[PDB]
Amino acid sequence: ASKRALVILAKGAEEMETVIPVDVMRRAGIKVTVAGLAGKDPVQCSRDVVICPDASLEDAKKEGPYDVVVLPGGNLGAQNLSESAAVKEILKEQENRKGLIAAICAGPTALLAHEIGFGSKVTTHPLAKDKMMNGGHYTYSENRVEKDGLILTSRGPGTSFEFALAIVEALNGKEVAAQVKAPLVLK
Amino acid sequence: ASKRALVILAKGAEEMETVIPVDVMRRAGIKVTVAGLAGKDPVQCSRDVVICPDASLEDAKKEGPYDVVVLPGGNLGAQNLSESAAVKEILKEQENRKGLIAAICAGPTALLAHEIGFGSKVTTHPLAKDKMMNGGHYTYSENRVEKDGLILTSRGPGTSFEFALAIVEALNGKEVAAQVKAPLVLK
Ligand SMILES: *[C@@]1(=O)C(=O)[N]C2=[C][C]=C(F)[C]=C21
Ligand SMILES: *[C@@]1(=O)C(=O)[N]C2=[C][C]=C(F)[C]=C21
Ligand SMILES: [Cl-]
Ligand SMILES: [Cl-]
Repeated sequence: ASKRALVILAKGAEEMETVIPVDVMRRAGIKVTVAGLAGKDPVQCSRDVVICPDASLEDAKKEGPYDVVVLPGGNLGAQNLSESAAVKEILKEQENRKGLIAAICAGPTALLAHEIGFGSKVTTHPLAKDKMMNGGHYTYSENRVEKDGLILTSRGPGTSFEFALAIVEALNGKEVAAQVKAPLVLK
Repeated sequence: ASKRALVILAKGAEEMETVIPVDVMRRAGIKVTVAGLAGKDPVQCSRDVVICPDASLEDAKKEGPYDVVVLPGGNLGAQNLSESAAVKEILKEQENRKGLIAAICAGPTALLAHEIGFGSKVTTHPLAKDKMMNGGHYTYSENRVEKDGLILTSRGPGTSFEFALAIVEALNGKEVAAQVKAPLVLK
């Protein structure tokens, strides 16, 4: 059976961090749902790219659970994710069922806000480190991608391919990730 | 005065190759217009990401000329660009005025279709090489980014940051490109 990914898309999301994982996971045969935090309407990303979500988060949640829940970064996107009671519920449920949670750039700060995965080794964008580390509830890493069990984090737009391929490897295995990677012309 | 970029967005465009240059150029202070080939309506990219263009191409052309015209790849996107008389007119005008033209992945095959920049050194996605080289009207390169004068080409999703940063360097200089690059966490 095909794996299923939920990508939570908030106003101010970093569009590169949103699109690269969506595209790469689709390349891997994953069924991806781009879910609008605010509802069904188009979303103005951080650099003004406008993306039309597949569904509202409200609707997508009804089709859960998912093999991965993906949180893009962007400071303002991550803040909106961190402030959301709906996101809290989704992540809590995912963690409780031992499902993968993947977050990039400022995205991992929503894990802090929602008390997810405390004790995990994590990375973030360098500028989000102090926020993520407030309280010392995680151990910090400078690895471009960090996978500690079912908490998978990464650093920025420039680590988005690596992040996406790590998700693919976690869900579909090393060989599928390598097959997906080759046509992309990555260094 | 701020530089201005026209990004031509067709059905079947590769969304990563569209979003990465838009975002990165905006980070560089470039005024970017995401112009819908087909009109003003949202565009279904190659991996089903839906992007809402800033304007129709018809409308954006009225606000020309631009310091760069950018052609994303995606096989089907590039085919739509190659078949467009409106694209032909834009590229011909750009070339005639010694304005930069930038194309990635299968995107450079639209330069062939529209007889642009013959004699230039170019690259493409490896799978688009034979198409681009039909007639021997260009010289082929395996460089991740190739800039031959005012024709700037690149290879794939995984070269999109390098492509975008080369555009930024061409328009705004080396120091701006380096400043834009650092926060991205590129390898
Ligand atoms: C990232 O997307 C984010 O969440 N925070 C941040 C800062 C700088 C940057 F270049 C990207 C990002
Ligand atoms: C690219 O975006 C395109 O235009 N052609 C092609 C083939 C394979 C790939 F992975 C990307 C692209
Ligand atoms: Cl941001
Ligand atoms: Cl394609």
